[PDB]
Amino acid sequence: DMFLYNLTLQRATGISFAIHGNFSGTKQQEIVVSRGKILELLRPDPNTGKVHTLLTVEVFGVIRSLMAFRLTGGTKDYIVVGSDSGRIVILEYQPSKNMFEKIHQETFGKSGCRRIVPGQFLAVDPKGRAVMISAIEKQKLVYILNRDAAARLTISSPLEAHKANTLVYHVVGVDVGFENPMFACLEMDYEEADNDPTGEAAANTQQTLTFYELDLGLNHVVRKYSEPLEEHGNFLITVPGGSDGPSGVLICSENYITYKNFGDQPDIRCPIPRRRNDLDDPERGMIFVCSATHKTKSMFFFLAQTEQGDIFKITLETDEDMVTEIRLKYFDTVPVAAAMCVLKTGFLFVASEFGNHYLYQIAHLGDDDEEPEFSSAMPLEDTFFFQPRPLKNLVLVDELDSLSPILFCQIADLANEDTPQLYVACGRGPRSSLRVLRHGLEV
Amino acid sequence: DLIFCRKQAGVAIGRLCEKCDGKCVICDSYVRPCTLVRICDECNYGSYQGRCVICGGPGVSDAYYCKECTIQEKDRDGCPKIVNL
Amino acid sequence: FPLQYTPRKFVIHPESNNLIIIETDHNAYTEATKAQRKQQMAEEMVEAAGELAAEMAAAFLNENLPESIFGAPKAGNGQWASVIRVMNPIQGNTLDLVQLEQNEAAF
Amino acid sequence: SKYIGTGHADTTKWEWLVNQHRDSYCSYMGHFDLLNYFAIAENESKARVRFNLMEKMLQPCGPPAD
Amino acid sequence: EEQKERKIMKLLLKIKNGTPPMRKAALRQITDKAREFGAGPLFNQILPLLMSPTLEDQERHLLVKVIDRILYKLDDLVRPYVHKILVVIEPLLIDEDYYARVEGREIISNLAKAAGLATMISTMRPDIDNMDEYVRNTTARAFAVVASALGIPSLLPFLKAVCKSKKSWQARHTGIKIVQQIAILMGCAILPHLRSLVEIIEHGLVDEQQKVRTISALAIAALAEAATPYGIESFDSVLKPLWKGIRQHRGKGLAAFLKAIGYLIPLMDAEYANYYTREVMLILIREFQSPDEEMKKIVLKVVKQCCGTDGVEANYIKTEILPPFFKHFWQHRMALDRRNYRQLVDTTVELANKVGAAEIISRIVDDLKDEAEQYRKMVMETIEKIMGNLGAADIDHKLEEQLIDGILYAFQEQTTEDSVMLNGFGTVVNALGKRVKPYLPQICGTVLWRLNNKSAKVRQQAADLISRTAVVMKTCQEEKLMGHLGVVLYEYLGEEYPEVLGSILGALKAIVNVIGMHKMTPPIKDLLPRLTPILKNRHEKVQENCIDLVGRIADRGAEYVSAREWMRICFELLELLKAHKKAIRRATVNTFGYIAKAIGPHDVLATLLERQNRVCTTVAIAIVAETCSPFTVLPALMNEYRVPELNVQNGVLKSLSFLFEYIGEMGKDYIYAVTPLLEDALMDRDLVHRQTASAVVQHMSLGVYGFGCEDSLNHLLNYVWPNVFETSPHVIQAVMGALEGLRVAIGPCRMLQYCLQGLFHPARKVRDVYWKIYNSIYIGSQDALIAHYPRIYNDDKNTYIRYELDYIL
Amino acid sequence: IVSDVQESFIWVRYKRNENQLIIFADDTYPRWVTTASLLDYDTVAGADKFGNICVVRLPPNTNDEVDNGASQKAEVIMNYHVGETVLSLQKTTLIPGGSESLVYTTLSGGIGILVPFTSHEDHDFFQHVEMHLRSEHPPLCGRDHLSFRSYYFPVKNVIDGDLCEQFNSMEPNKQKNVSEELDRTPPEVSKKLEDIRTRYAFDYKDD
Ligand SMILES: CC[C@H](O)[C@@H](C)[C@H]1O[C@@H]1C[C@@](C)(O)/C=C/C=C(\C)[C@H]1OC(=O)C[C@H](O)CC[C@@](C)(O)[C@@H](OC(=O)N2CCN(C3CCCCCC3)CC2)/C=C/[C@@H]1C
Ligand SMILES: [Zn+2]
Ligand SMILES: [Zn+2]
Ligand SMILES: [Zn+2]
Repeated sequence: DMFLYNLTLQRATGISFAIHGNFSGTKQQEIVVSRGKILELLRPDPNTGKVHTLLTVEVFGVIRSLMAFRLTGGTKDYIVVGSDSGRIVILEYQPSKNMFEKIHQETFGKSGCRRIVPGQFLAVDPKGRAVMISAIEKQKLVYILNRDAAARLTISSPLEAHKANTLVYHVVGVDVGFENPMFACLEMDYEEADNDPTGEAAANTQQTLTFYELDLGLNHVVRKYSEPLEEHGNFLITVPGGSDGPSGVLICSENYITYKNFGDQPDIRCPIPRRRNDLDDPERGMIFVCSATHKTKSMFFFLAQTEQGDIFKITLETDEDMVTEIRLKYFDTVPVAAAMCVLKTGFLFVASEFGNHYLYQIAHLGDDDEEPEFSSAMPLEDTFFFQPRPLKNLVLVDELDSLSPILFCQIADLANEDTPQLYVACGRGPRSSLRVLRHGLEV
Repeated sequence: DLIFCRKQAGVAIGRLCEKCDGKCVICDSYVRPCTLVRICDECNYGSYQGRCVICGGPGVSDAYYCKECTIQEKDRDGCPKIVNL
Repeated sequence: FPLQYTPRKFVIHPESNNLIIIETDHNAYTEATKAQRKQQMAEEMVEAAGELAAEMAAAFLNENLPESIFGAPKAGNGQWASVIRVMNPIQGNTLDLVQLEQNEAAF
Repeated sequence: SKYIGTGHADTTKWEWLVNQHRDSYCSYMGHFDLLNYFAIAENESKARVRFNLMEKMLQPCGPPAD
Repeated sequence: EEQKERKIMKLLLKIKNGTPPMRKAALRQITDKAREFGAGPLFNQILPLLMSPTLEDQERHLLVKVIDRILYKLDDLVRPYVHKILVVIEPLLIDEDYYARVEGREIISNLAKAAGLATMISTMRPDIDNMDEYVRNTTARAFAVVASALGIPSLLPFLKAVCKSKKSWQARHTGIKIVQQIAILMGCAILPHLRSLVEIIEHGLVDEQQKVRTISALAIAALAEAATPYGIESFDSVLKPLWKGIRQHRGKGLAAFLKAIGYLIPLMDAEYANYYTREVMLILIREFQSPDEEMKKIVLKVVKQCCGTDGVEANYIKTEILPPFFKHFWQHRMALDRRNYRQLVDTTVELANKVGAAEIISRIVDDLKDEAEQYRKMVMETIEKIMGNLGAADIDHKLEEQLIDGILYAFQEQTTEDSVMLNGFGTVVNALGKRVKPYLPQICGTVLWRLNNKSAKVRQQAADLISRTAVVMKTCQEEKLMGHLGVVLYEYLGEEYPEVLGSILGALKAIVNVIGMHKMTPPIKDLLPRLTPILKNRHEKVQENCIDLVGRIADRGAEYVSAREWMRICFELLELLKAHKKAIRRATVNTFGYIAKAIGPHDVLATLLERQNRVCTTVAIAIVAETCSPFTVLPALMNEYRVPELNVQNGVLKSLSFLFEYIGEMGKDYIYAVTPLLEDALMDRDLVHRQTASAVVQHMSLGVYGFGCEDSLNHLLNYVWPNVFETSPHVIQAVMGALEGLRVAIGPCRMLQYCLQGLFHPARKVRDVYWKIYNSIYIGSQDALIAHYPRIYNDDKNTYIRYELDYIL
Repeated sequence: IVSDVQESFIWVRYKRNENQLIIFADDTYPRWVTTASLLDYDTVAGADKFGNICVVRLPPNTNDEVDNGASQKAEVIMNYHVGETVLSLQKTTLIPGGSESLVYTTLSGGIGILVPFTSHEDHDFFQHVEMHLRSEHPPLCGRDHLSFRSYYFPVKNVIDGDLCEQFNSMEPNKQKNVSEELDRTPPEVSKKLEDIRTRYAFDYKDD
């Protein structure tokens, strides 16, 4: 019996999901990053930018989904977390107790990331009143977040949405105007693809942008509509609806971008532009990786990013309910991020997937440009060819360090002091580097 | 005759008549109960507001699963109400 | 200490106490294929049938974009690259550099 | 029987085989760092890896017999 | 014929009187053929059966959901019949049963989304302006139900279209009745619409009718209850016609005003609640001495909720609000009303949680000395809730003297059974503690005074009172008196009145729990034999109480009593596990553990009479086998095991089942000698051996879980496995759960490696087997199977290699 | 030591007198091996793709001089799911004048170490601390913790560290409940957990 006792010395510093909001309840704003199992809260400095870490907490599990909301009239954002086991939690912050108060749990499925068990994709309504969990199979559950007069969160029964032989690429709910709430999904059938001896249903089968409806009064989930897409789709933004801007989703996909409201809405396409003097293979397309809704009381502009480090300021144009132009305009060139957030007074938190983590202050607002704006209204059969360019808008405030992904570590002494240093070769692509690690006080 | 109902579980808590109080639900154990029991919302209505889950009497006390069915992970299935047919 | 590609493995020199870095990428171009590729594409922009009354190559051969921040010209499916380097950990500077074949990558 | 992945006395090697493929890919998507392994292994981005996996959800092992 | 469709609509009788195949399948018949059938005989046959008042709970739950399931589809054939269905469901919305009310909400909700809104409006047109209060009543609540079905802005232009029309006071009264019933039914989610609804219902506050002032401001109240608690600014125009109406009018509409104002600041800001509280307060003073019960409900609610704002100052509450309050709102005529009893109680309590303790009780100190029973019950509950919420850290000297003089003073004259003096004085002494130094022989001397006599009804309440004053008498530093009523209670062991007898015994338990076992005034060697004959009784109070007394004495003074008497305690407590009370069996198990710690495993034996149930002896073997280490009783069971004979081996297997079932984790070093014992057990002899011994495989397999033991269990597993091909369903079921335990302890890998052999064997009989085991493997923890899949190399037509498991850095 | 990609480590002895490669020991448990660093003549400290650190000892019954893959085996002494991917193991001594420590770095940028003990009394002390700390303080996201480390394999002979180091973070009434449940004062408990880090790892406190 030679038992062993685990311990740790340096926590994992890889950001995978960054949502944000007001968890202090105050005017100030904090960023829930998420590591592999180490949930962590931060705070920027509004005067010199030093991100002072405040709380870090192990969860000993698998963090698979992470969405914040706020109930009607409240001022304290919450967090929902999806688990590896078939139980969903809801958290809440405590500025004096300095911990996460649990609120409520529901039991709906088995443990372990199966197929038919939910917990994979998590849909929240933008009014906080409904929430939906959804696997990559038939089980999709919808909860209702009622608040009583006792200032707590009276959750409801689960709502069944069983449906044999479907897939799901993605689910984000729709900014509807105080109605029976609407949930979007990029389904895909395969029961066609399970009988053909020739096997042509691996072709000729495409996404439907099916919408889902809760019924508050009658306590059942019914489906709204179903319309075929054309090309296969990655992630979707909800366009801010309500009384400011129309209500839709804009489907990023293979080389195109496509608004599609339900209704009598005609659907704009606009292609993603390519760099001047490429040095690549023209076989590979270009899709997106992240999306950042900048909702202001007066207006809104997006900032999404390509594969190759290009932020796009999509300035949406529309009618009261119709849509007019999805015109495009690049913002600048930063290193690659997997999720990022925009903070008030103009902070941008570029959170890379590899290496360091960045934090940019927006120095120049608005549209003050000399390189031309693009459109969908232009006739072209030729895509838009734009210029790559140095850092012009943003400024780098501080460089938050990280070490991931550590590939090959050796512990040895290659100097003339006692302590064995830690030579780690780690990095990604041309950003990789060799790092000397020591352990003393912060010189 | 006696068979489990096996549907989705809500926020409903089961009850037990005091003659059959100490048991578990499925494996009929007695040892180390430390867990809560949820039941469905369709069989919890009307004449059934407080009722023994197993035999059908005036329920005075809750239902617990044994820790054996928790480590075994059987509770995640459908609603465990025995139904006559 | 800065590098070029994704370092797979390295070893210690025992005698002089130095480091032997080997660097390997899938989907990459090496230095020579980048160079003659850029010049050949410059020729392909002279081939566009029009006054060739002014040149883009005067500024186009000037700046190689730093691959540190300006991304990387990713291509191919069976493309490879390989770079081997010696480095001194006391100061910053490098000792020797070896570059290799296009489709032959060090392990 | 109603649970997906239940075998019985007539299920064949193609059915069992494509089942263990499909929940294999759901497990690959299910983790959080094996995707970082595949993204470091062949040089891509994580969204590209996720999309390639989701596209190879209905393709693989081709047409059935007969 | 459609009467033919009534003849096939005897399938309704097949539905209501049905098996789950008749209900599911017949449900699919009519719900798959609804629009095919039609609309007339539907209600002709559904309608009077719904009308029959002898319908039951689950029967009516059938006879609402069936209308839901066939009203999936019909959308426009109800349009002539909306009026008829509404006239039949004129009742069933305001009636007695909550179940009936919510079923009415469901059926008219589903018909409301089923039909068209304009058809609902022009169909429910002639019922706004009838004469009858009851049809405006049920009609306006029907408007609330269909409003909760189709949402708020669908109704808002019609609400504006009625609330301003000058045609009938019945009609305007009806519209505001609709708004209130919408607020009560919907409740929670009318916060963003609330400013709009205020701008509908705001101009009913300056109108000629006392009715419309009444139901209008009353509807403002029943909305702000749903708005509670924010600080919202959607109430702006509401302030002024209320503020005029207070000094303007007098009456039941002023009950409707102050009701609204109480519902209007649980949320408003500190300055607004300050200035407006000062504004209301003078007219409220003016309206204190009004007599009526409703009036005291209202202004008592008003001071409760205007006191509820944190911004209100305790200087103003204490010095300004309270002296007319305690001056005017106390009669000894306050007895019979539970509404103003409990409301006066809760109101003064919620005063005290903000204002303090010693002032509130110090204004009812001299009030204690009364000839009035329910009055003294009221102030008893008052002082007890204040001390139970705030305590005695505020309560001080020159108060406490008259306090204890008050409590013992009224305590001297007490006849009828009340709980507030016992729970009362219990919480009082919970706040007193050691602080009552110079008084205690008066307290306990008065206790003995009430204890000498009085038909046990205050010997029970006083006896309970010792049982909740014991801990102070530990912390008192006086040691003789509790010895004195100690021996007085030591006399007190003979009575045929068991409900009181449990209080004497529980007083004995709380005394013995806290009394110093060194220098016990009583001799326990004569206490315990006088304590023995109680435990052949019938009643659960004295049984549990006396068993617990045995366990506290055994828990503490174990250096005293003869093991002969302990032995008679053991055998006497053996048979008490077969009771029907979980508290009895809880006590019997724990204290049985302590007396089994007193004697132990050594003298006690196993071969106890060819006898019946013996599960109490089995659990006795389990609890002894835990409370000392089973190193004695496991080879002792081996001596009970090594006999070649029938009728015994099954019994010792069952003792193994409850045995490992009980211990689990501490029987990890005691598995080895069980293994050849489980070899002669697990070898192929008999059904009970295979079945129960397989259950022992399961329970052992769950006790060892993550605890450093596998290869033993694999050597078990190789003997477990060939037992699968057996025909009896119970024993194959125990084989199934046996393999599930071997799954969770051994792991998925070795299960699957002993599984894959004959998966594809050409024979259906062995295939049903190996597939069935494979499914039972497969449901449990499929996600662990990812690494443990055997890799199979590819054929010509398809790719079988996951290269994802084969990438190399 | 052969690092087979599906099967586990394979022990090979070479005949210097004969020029022949000999496989004599194997495993029944297929693990997706990445890396290893050895400690002695008989234990092999491996890794995995998914995150299972494993160490297998050679039994001293293994005949060194021989000629599924072998009837003889080598038994597991440890299985401990981490949850990330481990890449470079190296047994060393981090502070001067210290002890042995099997450092695991991992893929997500973290650094983990491992620990040998002193006594069964210390070990059953920490084990009872686990017994009560699990159910008497559950994890945050509701993951059944023994079923989390016991994900693929049954866990064998490891004490978790960070589960047992929440005594610096729980509520003081539960510090009373647990510290008085094991009859020990919280300065004794917290001083005992200071001693491990000041012994092996980078802790800085001066006696
Ligand atoms: C056809 C024939 C009939 O079926 C016939 C057999 C039937 O009529 C008999 C049934 C009959 C009367 O014998 C039933 C006896 C039942 C008992 C004695 C059970 O009583 C209880 O369940 C009461 C309550 O639920 C549990 C009390 C308790 C907690 O002490 C219990 O023992 C335990 O489960 N423990 C106590 C110990 N605790 C710790 C945690 C620490 C470590 C060592 C392990 C245990 C774990 C939980 C008793 C079970 C009795 C079997
Ligand atoms: Zn049910
Ligand atoms: Zn019962
Ligand atoms: Zn159970």
